Amino acid sequence: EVAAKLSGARISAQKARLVADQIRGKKVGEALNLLAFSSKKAAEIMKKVLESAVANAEHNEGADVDDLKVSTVFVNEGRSLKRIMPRAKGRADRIVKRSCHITVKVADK
Amino acid sequence: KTYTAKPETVQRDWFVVDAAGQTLGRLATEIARRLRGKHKPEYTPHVDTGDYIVVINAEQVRVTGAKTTDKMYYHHSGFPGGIKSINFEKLIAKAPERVIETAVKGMLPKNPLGRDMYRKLKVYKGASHPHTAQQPQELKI
Amino acid sequence: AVQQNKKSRSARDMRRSHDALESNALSVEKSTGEVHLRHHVSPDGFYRGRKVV
Amino acid sequence: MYAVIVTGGKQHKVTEGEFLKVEKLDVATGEAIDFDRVLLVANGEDVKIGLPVVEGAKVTAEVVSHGRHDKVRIIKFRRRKHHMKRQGHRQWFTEIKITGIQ
Amino acid sequence: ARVKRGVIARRRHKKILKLAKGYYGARSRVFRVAKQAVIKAGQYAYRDRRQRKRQFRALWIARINAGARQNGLSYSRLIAGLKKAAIEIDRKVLADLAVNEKAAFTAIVEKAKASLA
RNA sequence: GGGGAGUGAAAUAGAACCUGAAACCGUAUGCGUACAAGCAGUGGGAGCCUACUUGUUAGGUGACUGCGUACCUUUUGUAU
RNA sequence: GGGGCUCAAACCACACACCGAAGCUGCGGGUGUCACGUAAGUGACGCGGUAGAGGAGCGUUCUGUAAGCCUGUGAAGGUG
Ligand SMILES: [Mg+2]
Ligand SMILES: [Mg+2]
Ligand SMILES: [Mg+2]
Ligand SMILES: [Mg+2]
Ligand SMILES: [Mg+2]
Ligand SMILES: [Mg+2]
Ligand SMILES: [Mg+2]
Ligand SMILES: [Mg+2]
Ligand SMILES: [Mg+2]
Ligand SMILES: [Mg+2]
Ligand SMILES: [Mg+2]
Ligand SMILES: [Mg+2]
Ligand SMILES: [Mg+2]
Ligand SMILES: [Mg+2]
Ligand SMILES: [Mg+2]
Ligand SMILES: [Mg+2]
Ligand SMILES: [Mg+2]
Ligand SMILES: [Mg+2]
Repeated sequence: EVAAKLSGARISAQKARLVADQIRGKKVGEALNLLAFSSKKAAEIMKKVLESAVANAEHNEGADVDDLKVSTVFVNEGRSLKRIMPRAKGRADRIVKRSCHITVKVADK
Repeated sequence: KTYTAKPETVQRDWFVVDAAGQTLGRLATEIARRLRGKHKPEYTPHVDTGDYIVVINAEQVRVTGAKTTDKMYYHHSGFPGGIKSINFEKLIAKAPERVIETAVKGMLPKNPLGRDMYRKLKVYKGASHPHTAQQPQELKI
Repeated sequence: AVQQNKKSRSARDMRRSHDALESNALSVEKSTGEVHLRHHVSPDGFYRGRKVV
Repeated sequence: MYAVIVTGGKQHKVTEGEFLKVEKLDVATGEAIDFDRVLLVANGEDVKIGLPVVEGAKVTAEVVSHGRHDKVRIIKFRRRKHHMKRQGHRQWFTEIKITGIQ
Repeated sequence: ARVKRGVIARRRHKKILKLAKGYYGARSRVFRVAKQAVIKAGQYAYRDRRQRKRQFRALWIARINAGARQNGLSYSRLIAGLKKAAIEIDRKVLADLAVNEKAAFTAIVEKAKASLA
């Protein structure tokens, strides 16, 4: 097996859990077709990672792009940037701006 | 340590009761004793070991004194002002089999074992039962 | 108004169980061998085997 | 072959080849112990019980080991009254082994 | 001599959170809830050492009672029958003979009837 | 941003860099839950699982069932 | 308290039997005071407890003993 990462990615964690669960346990032929037509922000980022995990299995190993079945997809959480935003009657409140860590791991078994 | 029964090594039998003049709550205290399993030496409380019962005349049953024209059976419906009542005599011509089931149901635990002891009771308002395959023996002669 | 007790890990995860996805209306073009969506123009410009754009 | 011997203020269901945990008694390890406090002796079907006790019958045992088992806890707490008190306990025992039902 | 208390506070927290594992929810992972559920689970373990002795005694009696009716007595007349003589067999080792050694139990019941009590 | 390759005693020492805990969030593996009412534990306890030294042992789950109205402070008095 | 109860599963006389607490007894441990049997080589009757009075201990950091002793075959920590 070979891996790939994207540590630092502007979409939040919980919004991008809904795309990881859709493809966990499929073959990478049709996994690149669910993400070519999904209408969500996380899907353009996860396909950029899924084709980076394949091109490592072709160059660093001798694994063909056919027998790969995507094994372990998990989305961790990363640093959050803290900012303020004013509200009415003087009181101001605080906004977080989240990110995540994605790790797509394909296996040639 | 003391012996407990096991649910996959249990022996259960088939009894048939004739209610043809029996007093309602004195009949029903002997059904509810033998559904729970107080007549067996290997009685354990947490698992169930009792005998199936078939009752063959749920309309010949007898109550004592002036209770035939009394003894309302109240129950509520959920809606406001939905209290309902029916006495003993008018109920026994509508559904005779539900007189003798609600007397036994209130003499059992209110557990999910009580709901499982209640499924071994099988009453009939007729004169014969569709359990000739199981061949119930007679008790309480 | 506000709550009076916080919601546990169970009653928070049970809410988001009705929330999944699907887009499986895919189709293989007979001529070009290109994958697209059912009743849509293919990303090269073919609909039922005919160039339109 | 099953007897009813009375060891420590309580009696047991002792067979011919039992290991058995008894409360602690004053004898060393390896020595043999007789029991003259048997209450019913059965054999096959041939069972007899005592008038208060059974005459002549003996049970021979010997000590395997000693020890202390299973530390338990005690908490004496009172709500709202500023009082809490703890303590531990490990009870002794004596494991024996039964040879013959005389 | 300034003492900082951040290393001996931790050993006493891990000692609580070890007795309190296997519990539902936040009772097994945060400390201000898991201290209440160790004291409460120690009071129950103190009361139920007494109630253990009451739940088997009430189980031995209800097995002698079922076994001795099948031979032709009750429970309460059997105990008066055995104490006319002195058979001196307790409840733990009568409810063993009721289930397993059923033929030796019948040889006891006939002697309580012969005791005419 | 990663996957190699090289430096180094050691890159899960890679510059947001010694050690790197708790709350919080995940991913795998085992066992239990969709006809059953409550301070969520305790006493008894079926079954299943793993390692065993092959199981009158150990570990993990706990169907079923008896008793059970949190902690502190103020009070003559609090599940309140 | 509920099912249910009519020569009663109600009331009055009456008789035995059983059940029933952490109560008493049995067995096993532990401590307090006094007495002695050089007063532990030792018996007796005691051991619910708030405010409060009396007795006896654990651990942390620094100093003496420390120019000692332990440690790169691996310290302090973190985790089983
Ligand atoms: Mg302003
Ligand atoms: Mg090198
Ligand atoms: Mg490390
Ligand atoms: Mg390092
Ligand atoms: Mg950091
Ligand atoms: Mg250094
Ligand atoms: Mg670091
Ligand atoms: Mg989870
Ligand atoms: Mg509920
Ligand atoms: Mg209820
Ligand atoms: Mg006061
Ligand atoms: Mg309140
Ligand atoms: Mg009379
Ligand atoms: Mg008692
Ligand atoms: Mg006492
Ligand atoms: Mg005291
Ligand atoms: Mg130090
Ligand atoms: Mg270490």
